[PDB]
Amino acid sequence: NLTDRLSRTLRNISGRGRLTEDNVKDTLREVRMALLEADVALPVVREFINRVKEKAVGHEVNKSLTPGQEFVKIVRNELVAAMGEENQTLNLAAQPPAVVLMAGLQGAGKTTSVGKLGKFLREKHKKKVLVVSADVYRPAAIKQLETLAEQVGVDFFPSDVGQKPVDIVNAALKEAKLKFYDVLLVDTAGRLHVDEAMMDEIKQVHASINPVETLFVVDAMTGQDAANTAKAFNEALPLTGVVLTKVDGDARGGAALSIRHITGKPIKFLGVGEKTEALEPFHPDRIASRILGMXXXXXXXXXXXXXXXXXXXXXXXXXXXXXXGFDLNDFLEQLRQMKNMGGXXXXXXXXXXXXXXXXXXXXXXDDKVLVRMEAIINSMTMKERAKPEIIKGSRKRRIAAGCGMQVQDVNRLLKQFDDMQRMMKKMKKGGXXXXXXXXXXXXXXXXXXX
RNA sequence: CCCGGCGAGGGGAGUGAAAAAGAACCUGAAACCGUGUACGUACAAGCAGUGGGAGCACGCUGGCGUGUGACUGCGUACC
Ligand SMILES: Nc1nc2c(ncn2[C@@H]2O[C@H](COP(=O)(O)OP(=O)(O)NP(=O)(O)O)[C@@H](O)[C@H]2O)c(=O)[nH]1
Ligand SMILES: [Mg+2]
Ligand SMILES: [Mg+2]
Ligand SMILES: [Mg+2]
Ligand SMILES: [Mg+2]
Ligand SMILES: [Mg+2]
Ligand SMILES: [Mg+2]
Ligand SMILES: [Mg+2]
Ligand SMILES: [Mg+2]
Ligand SMILES: [Mg+2]
Ligand SMILES: [Mg+2]
Ligand SMILES: [Mg+2]
Ligand SMILES: [Mg+2]
Ligand SMILES: [Mg+2]
Ligand SMILES: [Mg+2]
Ligand SMILES: [Mg+2]
Ligand SMILES: [Mg+2]
Ligand SMILES: [Mg+2]
Ligand SMILES: [Mg+2]
Repeated sequence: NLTDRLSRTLRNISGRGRLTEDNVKDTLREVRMALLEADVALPVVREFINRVKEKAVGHEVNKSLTPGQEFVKIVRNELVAAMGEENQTLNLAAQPPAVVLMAGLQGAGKTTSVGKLGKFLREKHKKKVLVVSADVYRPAAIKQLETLAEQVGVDFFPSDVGQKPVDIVNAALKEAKLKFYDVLLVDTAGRLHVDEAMMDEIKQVHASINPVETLFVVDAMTGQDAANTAKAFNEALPLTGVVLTKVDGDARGGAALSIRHITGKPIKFLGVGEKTEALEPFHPDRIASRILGMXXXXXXXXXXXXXXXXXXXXXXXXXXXXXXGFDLNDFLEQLRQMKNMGGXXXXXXXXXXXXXXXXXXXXXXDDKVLVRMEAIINSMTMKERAKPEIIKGSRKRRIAAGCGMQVQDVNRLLKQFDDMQRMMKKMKKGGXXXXXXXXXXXXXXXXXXX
């Protein structure tokens, strides 16, 4: 949670006019102690913050002379170029065959990441995927891959602990070339970088498969040893890329920076939940912005994921509002669809303009509130949903009693639907550019918060 | 919380000693306007009361108060 420390830091800087180099210094020190609190590659903390120090001395901006915009912009863009220079769109280069391996320390997230890639590339590539587990060591690891593969709808190549990993992956590659697959995901056992028999074993594995891609998997909570791990794995194995996992934790995962300092290999993907859908393309703009608290890249990516899962359902709510007008039917459809894409952190990060006025500790529980709405509007007869104005006291007693909640809550939800009804009408009558530009941010006077 | 137009206003709830203290806010008079009950009034002439007076209603403990006042004597405001 750098944003607590980095917020006091870079926000402190963004206050003071024509800042002395001393609070510049102190702020750098707090970024250092902040990344030190994040257990990111402590020597690489020192290096990074020395770089930020040298960069932050002589900048001038006519737009706004504020040095805090300079520290925020510098820390951002510098973490950006050090983390691979805005590589989101690029990802991995696809050839008609592709063979990718997942390697790294015990428990970093390799098996999970393999299935995430499977799902993601299954969606984007429109092609066929085969996966295989080279892990004969961890109990039930193969079964884990089989389960994940069955869940993501990806062909699974069987293997058991009684075999040799080389023979297994050789068989897998053979079957794959025979059955005309393209993307191949090979999940390997977790291993210490200082374990020679294992590292040799998978040097042999790589030698047998001849992969186009070797991906090192990093827990974002990985410590100072990262630079030592990445190098080791890059010296024997050598890796062509990096995946950074568990970024949904408060760990800042700048260890990958060390990993990208030694290796020089791009970081392709951000693991952002425990679910298969949780593979994101990595992007330094997104991780650095995510740290800083306000983001333009993650705003366009969460509005484009919301718009992708909600396209046919907002066109279903727009067709029913074209025929019967806006009802609790079109609203309820909006509710279930809205509950399926639901998350709060990907929503507040999309809007920096509203988060500048309100506390960043603001959270509505979407899983709670949304499903509550679905439930309450599941307690209405179809006439009350298509004709909401007839909902009365006894009706709200009935609705409140049906879902096992309070009448006040139902009042609140019908209030919400009232506001969204109005908004639907205002959107209907006015031109899109006028209705979007005429929205007012009200202060009861320019004096703030009152 | 409820009725209503996401109104006006209201009704519960809650604060308070008190909300017939609710911002159209201490006390809250008269004129003026009403809802409710008793009595009288649709063959009756006039400064509208006063003297007499039947009945009816309500209080009391067969009488005493209270309201009303059918019917008749006298009766043309104040400055
Ligand atoms: N929250 C979260 N959990 C993740 C992410 N990626 C992996 N995990 C989780 O981390 C745990 C370890 O993952 P696993 O795939 O077994 O890692 P592995 O590197 O294959 N382990 P091994 O070295 O034993 O083979 C699993 O619980 C899994 O669900 C992530 O991006 N976010
Ligand atoms: Mg594994
Ligand atoms: Mg009101
Ligand atoms: Mg009280
Ligand atoms: Mg008054
Ligand atoms: Mg007083
Ligand atoms: Mg008063
Ligand atoms: Mg009064
Ligand atoms: Mg009065
Ligand atoms: Mg006659
Ligand atoms: Mg008569
Ligand atoms: Mg007359
Ligand atoms: Mg008398
Ligand atoms: Mg009596
Ligand atoms: Mg008497
Ligand atoms: Mg009497
Ligand atoms: Mg008389
Ligand atoms: Mg006289
Ligand atoms: Mg006369």
